[PDB]
Amino acid sequence: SQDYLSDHLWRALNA
Repeated sequence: SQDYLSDHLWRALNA
């Protein structure tokens, strides 16, 4: 889930 976390987080901050 770390990959996911890194994923959705990046986008959640950018968008």
